[PDB]
Amino acid sequence: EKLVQPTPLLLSLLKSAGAQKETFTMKEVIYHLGQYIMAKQLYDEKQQHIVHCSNDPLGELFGVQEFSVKEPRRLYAMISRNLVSANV
Amino acid sequence: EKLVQPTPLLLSLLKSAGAQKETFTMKEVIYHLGQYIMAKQLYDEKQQHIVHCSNDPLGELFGVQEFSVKEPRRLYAMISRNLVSANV
Amino acid sequence: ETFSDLWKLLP
Amino acid sequence: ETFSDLWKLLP
Repeated sequence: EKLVQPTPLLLSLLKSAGAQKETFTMKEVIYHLGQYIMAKQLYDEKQQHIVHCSNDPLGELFGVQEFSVKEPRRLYAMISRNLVSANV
Repeated sequence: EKLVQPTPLLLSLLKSAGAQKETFTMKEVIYHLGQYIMAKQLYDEKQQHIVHCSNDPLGELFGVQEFSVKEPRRLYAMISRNLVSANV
Repeated sequence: ETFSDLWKLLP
Repeated sequence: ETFSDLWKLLP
C-alpha cells in the first residue's frame, strides 16, 4: 500500500511502541498505535473502547482528552492531519 | 460448566482484574487472568507469549519466574493446584 | 470485548 | 502475534 511519513511526534510514539522504520503503511501506523495504547494502558478498564489521553503525548498529538475506538472516522482524521506525506 | 473456587491469592488477583464473584468457571478464571497480565503488562514486549512474573504476586502464586502461553499444559496445572475446589 | 478486540476491528 | 491473540487461543 502507499507509504506515509508521520510527523516527529507521531514518529516518537510509534518508535517507543517498537517501530523501527520512519515510513510505514497505514496498517503499520494503526498496529503500532494500538501497541502504544496497550503498553501505556490508556484505555478504560470498564469501557475498553474509550482511550484516555489527557496527560499523555497522544493527547498533545491528537489534541483531545479521550476518544472511542468505536468512532473510526474521527480517529483516521486525527492520524491524517499528522502525516507530513500520505504518499512517500 | 463446573464451578471452581480459587484460593485466597488467586482470588485477589482475579478481583483486582475486575472479577466480582468468588466462584467462576475455568473460562472466567482464564479470562480474568489474561486481564491481570494485560493490566500489569507482565508479558514480554518482543516475545509476547512469555510472561515474566518474578517480582509480581503471580510469581508467588505459580512459583515460577516466567512461563509461555504457548505451553497450555503447564499453565493449567499451575491454576489447578490453586483451586480449593474444582467442583463447587 | 477488550481493547485488543475493538482495535482489531478498525474500519 | 500479540499477547491477546495468543491468550485467546488457549487450548
